[PDB]
Amino acid sequence: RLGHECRTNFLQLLLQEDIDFFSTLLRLCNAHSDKIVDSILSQNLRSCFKKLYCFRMLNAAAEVLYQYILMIRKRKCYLMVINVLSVTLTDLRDELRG
Amino acid sequence: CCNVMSQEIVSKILEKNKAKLLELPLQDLMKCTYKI
Amino acid sequence: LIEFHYLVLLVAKFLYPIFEDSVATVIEVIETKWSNLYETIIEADKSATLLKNLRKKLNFKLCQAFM
Repeated sequence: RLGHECRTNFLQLLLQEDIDFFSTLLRLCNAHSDKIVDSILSQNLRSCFKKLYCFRMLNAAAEVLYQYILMIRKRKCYLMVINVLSVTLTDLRDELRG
Repeated sequence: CCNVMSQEIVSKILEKNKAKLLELPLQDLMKCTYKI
Repeated sequence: LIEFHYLVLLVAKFLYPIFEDSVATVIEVIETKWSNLYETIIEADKSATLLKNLRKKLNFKLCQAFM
């Protein structure tokens, strides 16, 4: 990946084949890090499990995806959102209380 | 204001696609980190 | 901790030292729940707190995402 980055649809198909081992590798790459590649990845992920992968990769996209899916589960989502953010928090709290 | 800032950042990124560029540069935080 | 400030701080300290879905839920509830004696206890443990707690929570979330 890093090699070719430094034929985009080809890579899209390769990653298509990749999609558990692939996810682990991605997690590893993100940990190591801590454009085109990023966008392609985001698109493939957008194509529970989904939300998690999206969040992990983006580490705003996470929050947006979670909110969309929400639009036990509710509590978990609101909670995850609040922790990530730490207006939005107040709204989430009010919703959970309502 | 934050939205406008993000838009400006996106526009700058589009324009880029050395010293002057560095001068111009000087979730949003995550993006900045990825850029660096 | 849920049933019960100092206790919460001790718990956070223990979590930091240790550093799945149920665990995340718990961490979240704790964050939602989150004086001088507490600060003193925190200082003794270190030998700012809220920030360290938030950092730990973020780390836990990252770990859950990787899993």
